[PDB]
Amino acid sequence: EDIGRLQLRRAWVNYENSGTFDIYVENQSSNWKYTMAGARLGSNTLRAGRLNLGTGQYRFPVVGNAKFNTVYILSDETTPLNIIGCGWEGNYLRR
Amino acid sequence: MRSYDMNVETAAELSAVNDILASIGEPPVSTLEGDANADAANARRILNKINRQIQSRGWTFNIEEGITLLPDVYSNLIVYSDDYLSLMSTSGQSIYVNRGGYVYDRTSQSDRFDSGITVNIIRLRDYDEMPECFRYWIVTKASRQFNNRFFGAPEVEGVLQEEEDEARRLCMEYEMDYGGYNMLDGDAFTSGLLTR
Amino acid sequence: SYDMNVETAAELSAVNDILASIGEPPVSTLEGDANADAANARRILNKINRQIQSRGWTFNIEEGITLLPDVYSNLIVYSDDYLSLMSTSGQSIYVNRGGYVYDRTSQSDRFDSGITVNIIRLRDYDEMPECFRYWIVTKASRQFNNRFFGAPEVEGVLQEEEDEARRLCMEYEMDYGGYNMLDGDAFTSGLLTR
Amino acid sequence: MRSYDMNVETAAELSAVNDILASIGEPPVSTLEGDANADAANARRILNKINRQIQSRGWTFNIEEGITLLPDVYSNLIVYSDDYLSLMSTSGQSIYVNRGGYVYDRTSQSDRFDSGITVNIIRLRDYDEMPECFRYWIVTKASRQFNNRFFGAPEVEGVLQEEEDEARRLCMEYEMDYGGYNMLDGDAFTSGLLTR
Amino acid sequence: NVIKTVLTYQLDGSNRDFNIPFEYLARKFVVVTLIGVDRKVLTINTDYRFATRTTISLTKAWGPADGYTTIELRRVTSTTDRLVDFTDGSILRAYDLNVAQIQTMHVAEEARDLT
Amino acid sequence: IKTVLTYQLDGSNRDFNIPFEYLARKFVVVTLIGVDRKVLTINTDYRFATRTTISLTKAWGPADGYTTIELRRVTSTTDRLVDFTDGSILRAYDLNVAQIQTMHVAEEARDLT
Amino acid sequence: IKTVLTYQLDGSNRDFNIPFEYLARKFVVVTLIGVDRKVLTINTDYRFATRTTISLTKAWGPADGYTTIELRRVTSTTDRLVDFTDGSILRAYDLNVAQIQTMHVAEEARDLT
Amino acid sequence: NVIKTVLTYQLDGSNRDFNIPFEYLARKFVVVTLIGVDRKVLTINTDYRFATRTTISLTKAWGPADGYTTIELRRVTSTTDRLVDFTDGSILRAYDLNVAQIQTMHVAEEARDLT
Repeated sequence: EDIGRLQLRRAWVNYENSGTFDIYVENQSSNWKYTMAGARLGSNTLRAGRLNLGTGQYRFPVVGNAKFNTVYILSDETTPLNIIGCGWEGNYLRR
Repeated sequence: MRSYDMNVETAAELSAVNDILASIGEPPVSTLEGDANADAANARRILNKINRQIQSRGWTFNIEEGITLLPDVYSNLIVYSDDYLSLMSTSGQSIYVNRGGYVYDRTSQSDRFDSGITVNIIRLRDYDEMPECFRYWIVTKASRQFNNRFFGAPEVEGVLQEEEDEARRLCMEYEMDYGGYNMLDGDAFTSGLLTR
Repeated sequence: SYDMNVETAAELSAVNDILASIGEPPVSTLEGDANADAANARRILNKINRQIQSRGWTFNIEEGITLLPDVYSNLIVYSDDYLSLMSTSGQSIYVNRGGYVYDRTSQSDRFDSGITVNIIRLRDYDEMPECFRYWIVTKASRQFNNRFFGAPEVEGVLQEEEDEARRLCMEYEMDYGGYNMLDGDAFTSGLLTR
Repeated sequence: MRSYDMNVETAAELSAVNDILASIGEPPVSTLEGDANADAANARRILNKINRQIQSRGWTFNIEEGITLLPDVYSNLIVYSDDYLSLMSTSGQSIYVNRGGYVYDRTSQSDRFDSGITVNIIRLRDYDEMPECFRYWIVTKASRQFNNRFFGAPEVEGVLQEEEDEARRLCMEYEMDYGGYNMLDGDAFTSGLLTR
Repeated sequence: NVIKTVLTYQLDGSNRDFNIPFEYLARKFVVVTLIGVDRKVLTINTDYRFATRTTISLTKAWGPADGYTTIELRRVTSTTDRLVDFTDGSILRAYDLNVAQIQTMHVAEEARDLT
Repeated sequence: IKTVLTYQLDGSNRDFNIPFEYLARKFVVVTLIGVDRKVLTINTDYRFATRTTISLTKAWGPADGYTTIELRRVTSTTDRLVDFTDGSILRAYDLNVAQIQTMHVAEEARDLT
Repeated sequence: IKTVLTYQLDGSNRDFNIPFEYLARKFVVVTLIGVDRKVLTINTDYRFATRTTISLTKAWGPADGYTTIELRRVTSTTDRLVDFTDGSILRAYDLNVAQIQTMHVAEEARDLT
Repeated sequence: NVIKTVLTYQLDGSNRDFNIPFEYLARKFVVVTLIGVDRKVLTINTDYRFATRTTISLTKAWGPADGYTTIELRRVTSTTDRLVDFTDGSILRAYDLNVAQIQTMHVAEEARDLT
């Protein structure tokens, strides 16, 4: 649907048995990283000495024109990354 | 009028553009100069237009009382530039109008002036050089138009309408505090009556 | 051991309330890697804090403080810190022109011996009364979802909450001010003296 | 502000979290410490925020009349900690404000005090160490926000708004009962008039 | 310049309650002494009780009697003893990590303030 | 390597580099010396063209005796750059700057002795 | 036990025991006092007989005017025994030594005052 | 017929502020001189300032004193120096293009007015 302007509010990436990764969001002007490292403080699977990688959904704020901002994921930190989904939310008034 | 990119960037204008952009939902822009963002350029164009309009309405700090406009002695005619938002006489009836970009005396049918004139002028200022209370009204009006023109969302449109109405109320509240107008002694007519 | 009195950073906790206003998980820090919500929430929080302070409150307005020009230039600086300049009595004359204090009536931006004005000066998110600190957060929380991610039910409640928060900050100001129509005011006080 | 887990669990606080959790529909949690429940932690955050907010409004048991704040004799300046929700002078006009975390006399332009000051302070308390009538109002308000923020259900939201209005009504009813204010003899002005 | 950790209150007669502004990682870290004759450190059990996270209460009213003119209350943070210890089984809390830096930052306050 | 150091003005020099590494612009504190200990608003009086180099912006410090400038890093312990909150993802960034802050705070206290 | 302590030189006394705990050998610095401060290499100038005691190989002695031997632990703030990366486990041993390393730097500051 | 770039204002006593109608590419292009004895070109640093894009403020009160009857305000555009330069890495924008023609058009303005 080329007609209209879509203002996308956010996005999410589904990962399974995966470690760290950085989800770069680059609009025309600025850029953002949103690193996902660990389980999150206060979570059963965060406990020390444990391998720390697991299945979950990561939701990151991506805001812009839906046509000028590029979202690309990359990671180096020696840990498997299996992406089993992706999505986004937007407003999309047609004009 | 003047180009949007002509104006020098300041911290006040940078936040104003960020606020206008957020109305649609665009992320804030770090710097205004040297960017390819089309939305950021528009927000400055909308901001400058609303800045000029809100200044055009007569405000106490905006209106200059009895300032003297000096003509070129060789030319004998005063320049009525676009920077002059309003030109009115200090007395009741204003006699100065614009003909060909120069101040024209309609009652005298002559645009050649000697020794200068005393008038009330509203002169345009930047987005800076403006009262803080007025800065949020300019932004609130501008974001309303910016949302309307480019990404018209009814949900945010209704919220901005009451935000502007409150913004106007505060600005009037600022004007009354700034003016300090007295209906007994500050009044021109009533002051002469109170003499005893 | 729960005996501690350790307190968290107020600026991040205020931002977390803006993030948590929609249910987003809190962010552990502000400075560091760029984050959209952390950058948006922090900017709106500072914007609203400036907005609320500009309105003028009894603690906010500083009465009769003098501004001194530079000795050589004879110009006073109208800094971005100054949220308002007004004359002590009435019919405020000093205005901004070129970033310097300008006397519109006297048509001269050059002053000597200083001037006396009522200035509202910017303060941090801290150094504000608790009534106002809540109002800024709940105003920024409402502003946050209107612009970026719109939740209809969250907006409905936050509008009611903001009105309630605004009402409380007014009651703080009347309690703080303690204004008296009989003796406190300038006019009637002279009349009552007998 | 303090972290949610900083506070000691009490059977009073445990019940409040269960009430807040039940608003969405989550089952009650038996023990607050040693849990991985994210929702239980959030209920602590909402409870503490609402606790501080409702305490901030002036209540006769909350307000302490004419308590003395003592400065450090070496430093000569008083500390205006975040625990102090409100600082007001006992007389009509309040002259103490916060600058840099220290009490500041705006009328005197000095933050250095000697011999201490007498002021009215609202001081923060735990969720416990609160009137029981206020505990349900704190829960009911926190229940509304907790439902709103995480799982916003219109059906339960409407009921809680009615429940909160009744909760406020009872708390005011407690306030008048606790206060026992008399317009004839408890009144400052009218008491002097009744002398015969 | 201001000394946050160490601060003294003039007794000015019978003042039961005194405010402790500084943060403290343990109830044992705050130490209260009277000043005017000798540095007499007070016992936590009987001599003084807190009754509140932020203010203390002293049983007897020293005032100007016994030659004690002022009260001195300060925080001393035990270097050897660590409030938080990490074990493999235990879950990482925001509590546990925060106390790690906060304690060793409090010790740095004490060294800087005594200078 | 020392957080405490002093630069003599050595004529009207706008620029002075700071050797010590610092976390935030607020943490670095700079005072003009020569007649009396004068503290200056860093965000206003100086410009950071680079992180290390401060700018007097106008040959500040003239024959009035302000011929000495003091460079210090005072990292505030009360205001933590990172304080971990439950429900937030841990980050190697957050753990590193949390350690680097208290090391900066401890290092400043050690040099003050 | 003080992290900083100076021992009487006592003529030709080769060995000196230190009570303070130290994470690494490189942290401990031994200097010569009496005429000027002299820094000594870890391995050539002295040797660690055990963890607790240190023996000076060259027996500098009272000769040249040095009258006392000063032994202090300095923990480098820039050099960290454990550093945190986004991947990997967060072992409890690493988090503990990270705690005690920055604790040691603060402990050195308090003893100096 | 009208001379837009060059215009003179009678001092008529002490008047601080004078309005410049012509548009100028740079503040260095606007030149201010007093008339009545000699053409004394004013320095921008101290003798006269602006405080506004269209207004200039003069420090001392010339008026009829010192024999300077009027003030002369004209704009001279430097031919040799170009305000805008184009490079391959540079992005074309409205600012750079508009300056290119209009600076040249200002130079032709002065030549026509001086005739």
